[PDB]
Amino acid sequence: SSFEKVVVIDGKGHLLGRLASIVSKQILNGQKVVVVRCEELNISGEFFRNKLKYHDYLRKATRYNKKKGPFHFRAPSRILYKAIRGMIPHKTARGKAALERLKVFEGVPPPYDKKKRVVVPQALRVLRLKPGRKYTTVGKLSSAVGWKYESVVEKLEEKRKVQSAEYYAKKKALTKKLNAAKASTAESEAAQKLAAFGY
Amino acid sequence: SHRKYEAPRHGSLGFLPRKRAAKQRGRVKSFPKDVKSKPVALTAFLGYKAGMTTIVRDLDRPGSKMHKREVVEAATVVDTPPMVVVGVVGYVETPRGLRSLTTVWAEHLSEEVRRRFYKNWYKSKKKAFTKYSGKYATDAKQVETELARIKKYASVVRVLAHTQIKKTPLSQKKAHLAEIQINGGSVSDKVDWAKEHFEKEVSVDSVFEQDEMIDVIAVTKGHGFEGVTHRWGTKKLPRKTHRGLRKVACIGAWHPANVNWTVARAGQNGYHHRTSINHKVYRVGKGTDEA
Amino acid sequence: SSTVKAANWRFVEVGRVVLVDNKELATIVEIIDQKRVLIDGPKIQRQAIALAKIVLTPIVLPNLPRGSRTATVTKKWAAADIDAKWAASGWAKKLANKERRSQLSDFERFQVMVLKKQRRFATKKALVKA
Amino acid sequence: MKYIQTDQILDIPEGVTVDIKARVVKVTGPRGELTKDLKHIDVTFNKINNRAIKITVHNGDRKHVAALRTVKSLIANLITGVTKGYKYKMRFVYAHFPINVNIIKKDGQDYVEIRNFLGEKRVREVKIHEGVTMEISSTQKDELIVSGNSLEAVSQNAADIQQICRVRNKDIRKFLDGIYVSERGTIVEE
Amino acid sequence: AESHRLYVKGKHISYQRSKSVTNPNVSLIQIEGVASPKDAKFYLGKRIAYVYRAPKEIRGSKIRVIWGKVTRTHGNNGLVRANFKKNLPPKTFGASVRIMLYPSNI
Amino acid sequence: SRLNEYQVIGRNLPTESVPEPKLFRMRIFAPNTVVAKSRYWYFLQKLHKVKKASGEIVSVNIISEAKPTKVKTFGIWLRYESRSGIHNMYKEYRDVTRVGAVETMYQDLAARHRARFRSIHILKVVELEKTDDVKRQYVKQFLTKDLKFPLPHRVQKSKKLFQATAPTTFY
RNA sequence: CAUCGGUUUGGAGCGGCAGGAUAAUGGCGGAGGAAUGUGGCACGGCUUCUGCUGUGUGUUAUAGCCUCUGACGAUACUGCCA
RNA sequence: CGAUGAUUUUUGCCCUGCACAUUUUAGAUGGAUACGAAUAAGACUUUUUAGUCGCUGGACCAUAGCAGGCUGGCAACGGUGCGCUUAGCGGAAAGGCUUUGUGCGCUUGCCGGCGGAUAGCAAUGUCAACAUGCGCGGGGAUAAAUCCUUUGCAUACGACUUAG
Repeated sequence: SSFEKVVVIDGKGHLLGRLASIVSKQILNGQKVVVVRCEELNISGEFFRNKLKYHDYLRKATRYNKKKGPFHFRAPSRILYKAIRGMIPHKTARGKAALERLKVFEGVPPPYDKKKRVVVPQALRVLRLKPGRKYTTVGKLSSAVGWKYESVVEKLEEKRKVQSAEYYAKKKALTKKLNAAKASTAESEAAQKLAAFGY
Repeated sequence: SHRKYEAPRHGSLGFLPRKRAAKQRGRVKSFPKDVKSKPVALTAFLGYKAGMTTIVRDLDRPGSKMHKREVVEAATVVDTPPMVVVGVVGYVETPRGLRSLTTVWAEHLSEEVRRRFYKNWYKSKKKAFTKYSGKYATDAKQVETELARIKKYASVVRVLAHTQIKKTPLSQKKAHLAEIQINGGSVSDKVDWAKEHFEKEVSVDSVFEQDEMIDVIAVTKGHGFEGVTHRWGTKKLPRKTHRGLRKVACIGAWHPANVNWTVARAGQNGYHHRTSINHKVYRVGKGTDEA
Repeated sequence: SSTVKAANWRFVEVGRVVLVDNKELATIVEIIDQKRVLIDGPKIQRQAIALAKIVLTPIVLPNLPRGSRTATVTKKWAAADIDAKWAASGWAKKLANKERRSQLSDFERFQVMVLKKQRRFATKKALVKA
Repeated sequence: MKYIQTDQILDIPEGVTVDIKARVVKVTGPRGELTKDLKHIDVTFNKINNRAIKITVHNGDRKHVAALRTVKSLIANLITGVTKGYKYKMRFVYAHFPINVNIIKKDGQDYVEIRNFLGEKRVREVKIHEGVTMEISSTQKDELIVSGNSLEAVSQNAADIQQICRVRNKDIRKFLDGIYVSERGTIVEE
Repeated sequence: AESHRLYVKGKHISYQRSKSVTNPNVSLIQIEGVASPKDAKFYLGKRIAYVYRAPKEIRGSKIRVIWGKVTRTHGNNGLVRANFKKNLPPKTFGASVRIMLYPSNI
Repeated sequence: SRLNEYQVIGRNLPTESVPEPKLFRMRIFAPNTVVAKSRYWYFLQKLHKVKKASGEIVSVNIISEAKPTKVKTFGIWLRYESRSGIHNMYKEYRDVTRVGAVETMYQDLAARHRARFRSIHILKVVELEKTDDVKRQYVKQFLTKDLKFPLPHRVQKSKKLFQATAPTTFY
C-alpha cells in the first residue's frame, strides 16, 4: 500500500492480464513500475490455444499499406506491454506520462539485478488458477511466433542466478553470525525489557 | 467482380521497396554460421568487377546430352588485390542483438584507408588516428587491455580489412573498408589471428578455392526514374489509348479507398542491393602469373 | 527401503483445533460437506461454518466423538488442556506479541528505541570479537 | 461429483526400491534404474510399508480421479521394467519382395535400416532410443526383437518401425506387406 | 533526526466523476496505509495541503499551497473525498498531497 | 434467497350456508411474510376453489429449526419446469437447518438446470433419520466412519498489493 | 478556534423496554432407543500387542449419540424509547 | 541503439575542485531492504521415522541532540560519516558491489553543564536531485563539414560515387 519510489515486480509465475490490470492502475496513479523476467509470465489456457490467438492477432494488418498496420511485437516484454497499453488511455498526455512510468524487461538486467523484487498475490498463477488447469509461458509463445533471443536470455539468466546464489551464500553466512551475537547478548537488562514491550 | 482471366502478378513483393541502396558498397547481411572445429579463416573478400568474358569447358554431368562435350559459357572477372587487415571488432550477445563492444586498430594505417575518413582530404590536416597511433607508446598496454576485453567478453570477432585500390586501374583513391567475420576456433584464437595479421595482406587464395560456390553482394546497375512498363514488366496498353499507353490501367478498386502497396507504380529502378548465390569459381588467378 | 516423501497436511477431522476470526479457539465436532463443518468451543457459540472462514491449527483434541454436544466438548477440552497447548506455540506467541506491540504508547515506543540502541551496541561488540 | 477421496495400492516386489520425492518417481531394481516425472498430476504418495505404497487423490472430479489409475499403471510398468524387462517380437510380412533389415551404426548412432520394402529403392532408417536393444533373432525367420527396461521406449521404437513401413496408393487390404508387432512380453519369461 | 515529517502522504487520484462527466469540485485522495473506510474515517476533517512550486517569487518564496480538507470517505478501499478552496488542477492527477494531522481529535 | 419456513393457515370466507369452513395449513419457504402469504394463495388456487378475495388468512407463524446445531440429511421432492416440460426430481442435502437445505436447493437447481425460483414447487422436505434412507452418493460419501480429508492448496487472501516474499500454499 | 441554528452522513457505538412456540437452542434432571457401536469379549494381519488394526457381538462400561419431557436461565431476530 | 576516429591558435574548446546565482520538474520529504525453485510443497534437528517453523511487511534496518548547537567526564577499541588509499569482482543497459590501510571527525553505550522564548494560538513557513550560466583554481588538446570546380560506378532537381 505504501508509496514506493520504484516497485520492481518479478514477472515469474504471474498471469498476464491480471498483472497488467494491477500495473496499469498503479502507473496511472503515479507509481513507477519495473517488471522483470517478462519471459516467465503465464497465460491461462493451453499453449496451442494462445498460439492460435496470436496468429489471429497477426492476421490483422492495414490492407493498403502493411507498414501502417498494427505492429505485432514478438518479445515477451512487448506482449506484456501491449496488454498493459490496452488498459491505459494512451492517446492522452496523461496516458503518455503514465506509460513513461513503466519499464518491462526480459530477464533481470542491471541495475535491477541487485534490487528487491516483489510479487503480486492477486495475479499469481499458482494462487489464481484451479490446480488442474493448463497454462502457457509467454517465452515459449514468443519463440513460437518469432522471438529470436530465448537462448541468449536463458544463458544470461543462468549466469545471473549463479552470481545471485553466491551473494545469497555470503548473506546467509553473515546473518548467521549476527544471530549468534544477538543470542549471546540476550537475557540482559536491555534484552529483558525489550521482551516486555513485544520486541 | 473477379478477373475474367487469371494471371500471375508482375514483379516480386519480396524485393520492396525498390529504392536506392543506402551505400554503394554492398554489406553482408549474414555471415556463414561459426563452427569451432574448423581452422580460423576469413569468410568474405572484396574485389572489383572487371568485366565479362567467355570460356570453353568440357561438361562433366552424367546423363546429360552435353556430357563430355564442350560448352561455351559466360564468365565474370573480379579483380581482387589482397586485402589489408587493420582492425578487430568484438561483438557481445545481448537480448537486443549483437552489440559491438571494442574496436582495436593497427598501429599504422596506409594513406588510402585514412582517406576513407575524410570528405575533403586535400584541405585537411590529416589528423586521423594520430593520437591513436601515439597510444602505441613503447608498451601498447591499452591495446592489450582492449584485446583482453575482446577475448573475455566477445562472442563474435570480425576483422576490419580494406582493399588496396591503388593496385587497380580505378581513379578513386579512397580504399573500401569492411567488416569480415572470422570463423573457426575459439574467440581467443580468432583474436590472436587478427592481431597477428595487422597490417598484413590476405589474398583470395586463402579465402576461396577453385570450384567453390560463393555468393556475390553488390549494388546493381542504376537506371534512374522508370515507368511501370519497364520497372515491373506490365503489359502495354493498346495503340489507340488516350494520354499514352505505358501505364497500368487500373491502380485499384473503389474500396479500399486508397492505393494498395502491391500495385505497380513508376519510381527508381536499379541500383538496388542484391545478394546472388551459387556462383561457381572457375579460376583463381595470380597477378604474378604471366599466363 | 522405499523412502516416500509424505505430505504434512493438516486434516479436517473431528477434534481439530481451529482459529475463528483469528481471535477464538474452537474445535470441529462434525463434518457437513467438503466446504462446511460444525464447530464448538468454550468461548465460541456452537455453529455451522465454512472452512474458508476458519484456520486449522496443528493441534488435535484426542478422542472426541462425532457430533459431541457442548458439555462433552467443554469437558474434554479442559481435560486435554487445549488452551495451554495453543498458547505454547510460536503462532500464538507471535499473535500475542502483535497485540502487545499494538498497545504501545509514544513514550514506551521511545523507550523501545533506546533499549534497541543499547542492545545493538552490545551485539556489535560481541560480534566483532567472535 | 467431487469424490471425497480415491486410493490405489502399488505393490512393490522384493528386489525393488521405489523412491518418490516431489512427484519424481525413481524405481531401482536388478535390471537397472528408471525415473519418471509426474509433475502434471496432483497426486500424493504414502508409504504403507516396504511392499505397499498408497496413491491418493483428494476431492477430485471425474477426470482428476481418472488420472489416478494411469499413474498407478505407469509406476507399475516402471517396476516391472527393472525386474523382468520388456520384449517386443515383430514379424516381417511380405508377399513378393523380401524385406532386408539391418542393424547399422552411422555417426556413432545405431539405426534400423529397412531395404527393398515393396521393391522401393528408398531406404528407411529408424533412430534407436537409448536403453533399447534391437536384435535380429536366430530362433525364427523374418523377426525383430526390441528389448529394454522402459516399456514406453520399447513400444515407441516398435511403433516407429511399424509406421515407417506403411503402404501408399494401394489397397492395404490386399497389399498387407509390412513389419508388425506380433508379441508383447517380458525378457524373463513367466 | 533523519525524519521530520508530521503529515501523512497522500495522492491526488481523480475528480469525482461518472463514466463521461467529471466534477472538479470534489477530489479523490488516496491516503497512504489506509485500505478500509473504517481507517479512512480517522482522517475526516483533517486538512490537506497541495504544495507545489511556481515560476515567480512571492515574498521571496517559490512555493505555493492550496489548502483543503477531508470531507467523507469514498468507496470501500479507503479513498476519501477532499474539498479544496480552489480545485486541484487536472495536471496533479498522481501528484502527492500532505494530510496534516490537525485539527487533532486524539 | 435468504429464506424462512412459515406456517400459513387460511380458510374460505364464512358463508351463511357454510359457517365453519375447513382450515388449511401449508409450510412455505419465503424471505418474508408478504411473500409467504402470497405463496400460500398460489398453492391453494392450484388445489382448491378459493381466491384471496374470497378467502382469509388465519395465521402466519415462523417455524424455527428444532435442533439448529445438529447435522442432518434432508430429502427434498421437487416439481420444476424446464424450457420444454415439467419434471419431478428428488435431491438430498446435508445441512443443520431445514431452511438452509432449501436455500441450497434453490442455488443447486439454478446452477444445474437454470431453474428460477418461480419455476420450482417444493413437494416435501423430509429429514432422513436412517442411513439407508440416503440414495444419492454425493451425500452418502460424508456419512462414512472416521472421515478425514486435507485441504490442499490453501490460498491466503493478501491485504497488500505487493508481497516481498514468495507465495506458499501449505496447509 | 469556540459555541449556536438549519441540513445531512456516520460509530466495532452504549443502555432500557416489548413481542415470538412468553423464540427455538444450550446447560441441568428424568425416561426410552439406536448405530457410522465406546469399553469389554471372540476371532485375525502387521506390530517386543507402540492413537496397533480389521471383522463380529452388543446398548455405556475406560467414549458418547439420538428422541420425548420438567423446572429454570439466556441469546438471535423484529420493533419502540418525546 | 552501439563502437571508433578527429574535434577550431580560437580567446574559443574538454576534464576536474570549487563558489555563487538561476530555469525546470507527470511531482524526494528515513531506506527501491538483491538467492533459486516448488506449490499434491519448502526449511531445520535428529533421524529419513518423527518433531518444529509459516497461518502475511502492524516485518527488517534505521530512528533521541539550535533541520539537530557549545562544551566536560565514565566505559569499550566498537559503530558510523567524510577524505584519501589497496585489491578484487561485475559487459544484458557493466557505471555498481565489495575491499586494505590511514587521517580527521561524530557517537544516544552511560553521565553531566550551558543555549533555544517574541515566528506571539496555525499560515508549506521555504532545508532535496537533476540541469544551466557565470566567477575563479588546477589540468589538456589545437578540427572539420558545406558551397565551388571535377567525375559518371549516379542522376528529373536534390541526393550519390570520385578528385581537387
